[PDB]
Amino acid sequence: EAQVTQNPRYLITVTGKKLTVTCSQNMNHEYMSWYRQDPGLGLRQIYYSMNVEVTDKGDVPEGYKVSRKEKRNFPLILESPSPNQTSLYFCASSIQQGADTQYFGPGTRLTVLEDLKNVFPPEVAVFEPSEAEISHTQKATLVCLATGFYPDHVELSWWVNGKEVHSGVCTDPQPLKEQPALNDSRYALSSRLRVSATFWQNPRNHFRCQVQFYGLSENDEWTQDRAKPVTQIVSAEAWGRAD
Amino acid sequence: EVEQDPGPLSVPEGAIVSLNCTYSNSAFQYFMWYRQYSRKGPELLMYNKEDGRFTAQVDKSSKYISLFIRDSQPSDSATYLCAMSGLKEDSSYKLIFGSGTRLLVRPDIQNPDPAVYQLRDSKSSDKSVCLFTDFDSQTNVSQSKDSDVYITDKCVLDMRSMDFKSNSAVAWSNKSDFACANAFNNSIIPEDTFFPS
Repeated sequence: EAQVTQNPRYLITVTGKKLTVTCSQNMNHEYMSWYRQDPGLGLRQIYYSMNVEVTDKGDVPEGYKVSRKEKRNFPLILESPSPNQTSLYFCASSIQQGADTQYFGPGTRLTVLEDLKNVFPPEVAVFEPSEAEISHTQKATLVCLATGFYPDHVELSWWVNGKEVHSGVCTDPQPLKEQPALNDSRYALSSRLRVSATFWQNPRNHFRCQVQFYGLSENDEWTQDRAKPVTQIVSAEAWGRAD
Repeated sequence: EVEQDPGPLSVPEGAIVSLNCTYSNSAFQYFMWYRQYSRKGPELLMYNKEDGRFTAQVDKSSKYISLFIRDSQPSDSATYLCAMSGLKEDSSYKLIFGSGTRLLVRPDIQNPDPAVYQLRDSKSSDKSVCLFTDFDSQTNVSQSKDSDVYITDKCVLDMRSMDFKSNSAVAWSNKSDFACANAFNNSIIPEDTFFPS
């Protein structure tokens, strides 16, 4: 038991500008592999490496190269990213090429755009529980909405009195498009947190819907009027109410 | 090459589910199942015969692989991927994955109390949302197909320490004519759905 890490986990790039994604594992495994996953196609292998200084094309290598100078690392290199390389990439490692467990990294979501003009961070709002729900059910549901973001590179979480909560939460599995009539529609995503009425009723309890957005980096050039859409957290909050 | 049905397969909690794949290569001799939640990394489930609620089986003559999940739970909801390869005695034996089947296990809602509630923004704005909640898992939430109204699909939350699960969907819009009364007019919702005043 250890693990496979990939860096970065999220990345936006313009078409044609070279990037590399690292994959690293500390288990001294000889075999490492890169796949992409796309709707309808499942995992497709891009390239694999049976050991140090051994690499081999997989089923969909075009547009990718790799290297294997050491056992620990197996980077994926895209010399000239194209839009159809927009995808979710998984690195995996195993003691040997098959007939053995493969351990997968957490995934790297890469979006390759014609330019970066349509990148925007979310705005976040918390909607407080209905007094009608409280009286009908003795429970209280808060709703969080993250709106206006693009691309769909977000992680939403809830924090109650400064600690993350998972019980009584459910977040949409995918966002929806806010302006699906326009190109590169910004997206929206909703989540619910439900607590007991007693808990919502206490004005000392503090509830925060936190959205981590992964956007442009320090180095990315930005020339639009508005603030650069860098990686950032955007939150909204509510306090309990006796009401 | 591996053929696997994408689903989604929807079943009620407590049902037995069967997931399967078919393959064409007779050298395949190792067979495992991987389970992938949301967009997270696949993780080995079975490579065995039985393991509690799980039984993996293979018929090499039929080239047909199956995973059975007894007493299925909403927590089983995931994509299941069959993986397979030749022996290590083989010249090449690269593991390959089928393209996965998505399974949804529908929560058993013991005491439905379907209602549509209006929630207001904490910050103020005149902004609100409409929350349809507490309906049974038979209920489908439709996308209204109006470009200026947004409706999420149903999502199940679990209040572990109350032994309580509930479904909900959210709708919101800026259209001046939007109201919780009409928000889910495009869906078929229980006649007893509560619309507070």
